[PDB]
Amino acid sequence: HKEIDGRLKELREQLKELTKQYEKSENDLKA
Amino acid sequence: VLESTMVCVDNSEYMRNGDFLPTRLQAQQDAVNIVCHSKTRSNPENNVGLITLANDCEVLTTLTPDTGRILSKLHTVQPKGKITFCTGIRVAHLALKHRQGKNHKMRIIAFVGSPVEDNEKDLVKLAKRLKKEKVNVDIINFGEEEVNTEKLTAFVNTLNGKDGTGSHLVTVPPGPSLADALISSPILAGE
Amino acid sequence: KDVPGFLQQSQNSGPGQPAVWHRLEELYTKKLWHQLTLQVLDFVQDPCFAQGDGLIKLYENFISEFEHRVNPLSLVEIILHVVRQMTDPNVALTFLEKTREKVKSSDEAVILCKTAIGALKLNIGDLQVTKETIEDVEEMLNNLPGVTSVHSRFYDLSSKYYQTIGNHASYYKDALRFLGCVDIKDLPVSEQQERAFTLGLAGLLGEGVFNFGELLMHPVLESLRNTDRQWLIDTLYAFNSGNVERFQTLKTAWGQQPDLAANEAQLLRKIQLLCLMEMTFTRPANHRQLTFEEIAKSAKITVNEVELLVMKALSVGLVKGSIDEVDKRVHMTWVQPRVLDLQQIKGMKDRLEFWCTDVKSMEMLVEHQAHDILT
Amino acid sequence: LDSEIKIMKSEVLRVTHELQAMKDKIKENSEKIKVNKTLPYLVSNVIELLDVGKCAVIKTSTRQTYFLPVIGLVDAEKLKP
Amino acid sequence: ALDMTTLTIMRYLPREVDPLVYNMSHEDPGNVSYSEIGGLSEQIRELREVIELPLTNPELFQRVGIIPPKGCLLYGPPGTGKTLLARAVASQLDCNFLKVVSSGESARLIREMFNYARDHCIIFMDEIDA
Amino acid sequence: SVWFLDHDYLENMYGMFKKVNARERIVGWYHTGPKLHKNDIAINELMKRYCPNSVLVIIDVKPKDLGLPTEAYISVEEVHDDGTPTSKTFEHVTSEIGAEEAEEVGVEHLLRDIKDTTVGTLSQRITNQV
Ligand SMILES: Nc1ncnc2c1ncn2[C@@H]1O[C@H](COP(=O)(O)OP(=O)(O)O)[C@@H](O)[C@H]1O
Repeated sequence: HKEIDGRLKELREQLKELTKQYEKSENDLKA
Repeated sequence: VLESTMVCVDNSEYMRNGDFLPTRLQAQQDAVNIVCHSKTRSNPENNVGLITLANDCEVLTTLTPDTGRILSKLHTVQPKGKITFCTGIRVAHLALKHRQGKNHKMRIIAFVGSPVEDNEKDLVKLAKRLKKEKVNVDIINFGEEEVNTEKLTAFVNTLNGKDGTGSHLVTVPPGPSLADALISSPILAGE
Repeated sequence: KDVPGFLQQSQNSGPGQPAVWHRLEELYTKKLWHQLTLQVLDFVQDPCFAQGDGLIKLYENFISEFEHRVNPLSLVEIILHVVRQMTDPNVALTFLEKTREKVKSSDEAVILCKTAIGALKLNIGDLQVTKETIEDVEEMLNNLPGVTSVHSRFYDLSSKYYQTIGNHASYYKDALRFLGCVDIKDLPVSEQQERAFTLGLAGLLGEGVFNFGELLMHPVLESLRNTDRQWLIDTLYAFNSGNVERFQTLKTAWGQQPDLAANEAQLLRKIQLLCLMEMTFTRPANHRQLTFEEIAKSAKITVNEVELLVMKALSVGLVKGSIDEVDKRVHMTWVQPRVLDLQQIKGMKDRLEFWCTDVKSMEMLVEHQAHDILT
Repeated sequence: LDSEIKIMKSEVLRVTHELQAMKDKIKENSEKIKVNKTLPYLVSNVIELLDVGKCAVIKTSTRQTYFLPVIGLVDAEKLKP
Repeated sequence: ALDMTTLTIMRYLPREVDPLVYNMSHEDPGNVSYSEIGGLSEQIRELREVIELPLTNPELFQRVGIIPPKGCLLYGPPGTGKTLLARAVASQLDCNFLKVVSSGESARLIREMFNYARDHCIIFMDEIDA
Repeated sequence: SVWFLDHDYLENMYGMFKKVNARERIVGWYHTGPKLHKNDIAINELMKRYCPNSVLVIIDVKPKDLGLPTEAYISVEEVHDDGTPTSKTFEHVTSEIGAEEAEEVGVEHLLRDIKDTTVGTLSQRITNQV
């Protein structure tokens, strides 16, 4: 299916972006 | 029917057995997903927790009204070690006692495909004790049936006593599909 | 398919094994893919495969069509079992490397494969590369949560490498760790009787190994007590309680062993050091002033080199203090602690008893005397 | 085949819920940050910027100087002196 | 960085570089090259008699140089090459320029200027006129 | 060998305590038992998921008179250089009682009635020796 590798890439990207978002968010809370 | 259930799951090495396509691990994952969803759809106020039976028992998720977290925490369960059924069941009973909502029936459905290496005497004693604390231990057998079927019959018969439909035994030597076997089973039928 | 065909053929064309093929192949058709993971071991360890390429044929065909889902560690173990009866080391290295490549997820499987390939390099020689792989696998073995037979295999590999390179002290340490990791009773009595003897020799000739205690109590030494080599236990006991007299008595034999006979001088120096250590430990702090005449009556030397012996002890770090050779005595203010015996601990118990009595008496005296001002 | 449907059904049902939880309690975290950034800020300079993470030596317009070991909500966009 | 409430020293910090640093003529580095001074070769050669001081110290030992001299006067008309004259020579020397302007407050400022400087090298105190 | 430590409750409380204060991350666990149990290793294994260096602290509610009420343990599992079979067991960790200043104020206020002098009076020094 077209969506297998596309979804894998989209996941990887979204997960890394949200994890960076949470690094900064919890850093801001602790700040 | 307000319900609090604990899904015990064997993750022993014998889950490396691949009779259930594609693997016993994926088959049990699908079966637990199906049963948890079935319990949740009926009276969403019901809550479900999950137990891992390994070299030492563990509780991955306590009684919660959500199912996605249970699915996510089970997905990473890999086959390792050996089953300790008695300790798993005792942990399940402890979790039931500690459940936040005291207005629920007490159920424990155990994916126990493995040769249960425990002593028959303490086995029947545990079953009777659970019957006394009013527990319903449903048991899904897929594996060493020839070995554990009599002991599972002892489980369920002792729990039921007379007319005690609470505890059930479902054995599936054939491996067409564990999920379909579970969905077309008495345990989920009443829900 | 080809694997079922080979299964059916060797149902009777295989070694011995009348119906175990029937059960193995019916399980394989059942597609369990793991229930026979134990039968494969239980049968391959049978005295049937010693020089048979049939084992390699079995491996190729069905282990290649079977390895996609197997306990990685058991898979590597059977890989080593197949390799043992393969006598083409140049191709065995590549075979083990491809087994590695096949098994990546199981960190422990990678550990064991690296250990096996290092063992093969050792068996063919290649000291530099075997040392390199030992270092690599050690540093990436000290990364797992606990201990296992993989640690056992690594410590055996390190012991063998240090034995071949001659580093007796490191061999002693690593072999002791290996015996700790592995179960003593599972090993054959022959394997014990040999490993214990090698440990005895390494400790007997090791640089910086003075703690022969812990070995007279390690149960691995429960293999020479009645054997025709209880002599070795006797000698090691003599060093533990330095008895140069008894060691000269036991000279009746170790002159037979070429290595010890060649390294006599090292043995004599080490035993003299241990004798001085144990003398200092026995002497209480009241009169720890050891004398040159005392050390002479101890390990046999005239009083013109007790000075050098004590210098060596202090420099190595066995004891601490000074040497007043004008008055011909040695002041010891320390000893390197070692492992002791039940009687050596009963003596400590008695000394404590005395110390407790004195402390209690002084406590009662002070409390009674100052009773009227205690807050 | 079956592996494709598996990775498009179970993987999806798990990962979508994981992202949903992350993107819901990110909503909670961002709401808390927004509540804690109540408007009445004190206009101030960034007179000096240091590293050890980064720091600040901000000059509050109340003719005062305050070292900040943690810069805070700002994006650390190089915050030139 | 004292604590806000208990006023306890929590950490030491690098010295503040206020605008009164560069304007104080506190530029340590800076060279271009030797060939930019087209003429003035004799003056360059003469000024390179101050290079003996650092490269060695025979001024100690047999003799004494009372801390041998700290450069020459560079007597110059309205302006010919003074700055660059010193620049090229010191660039050869590999030293660095602490140029100083002398154009009790100013006295103390310059005093502290070289007191900070010498702890670190050609000093080029100039602008004596007026 | 059967216990029901509540991981969900643990994480919820840890999150709310993070919200209240941030420079306080899970560093271990405590149980008010005078003696250990076979469950201590298992519960420390559970806690190591929330902290790599998870430390047990047994805080004895029964008040003794010679030592501190806290005993600290760190779970170390390593191949015994001894050469003996190795099992995942605890190892003692040096423990001490210290206080923030805002806790010292409260402690002193609570103990004001039964406090001792913060000076060596001869009777108290003799008593301390006893
Ligand atoms: N010999 C020379 N070769 C090239 N340029 C020169 C020479 N002498 C002076 N100049 C130019 O004239 C300027 C003189 O600057 P400076 O020496 O600082 O002032 P003053 O000449 O008044 O001492 C320099 O910037 C330089 O560009």
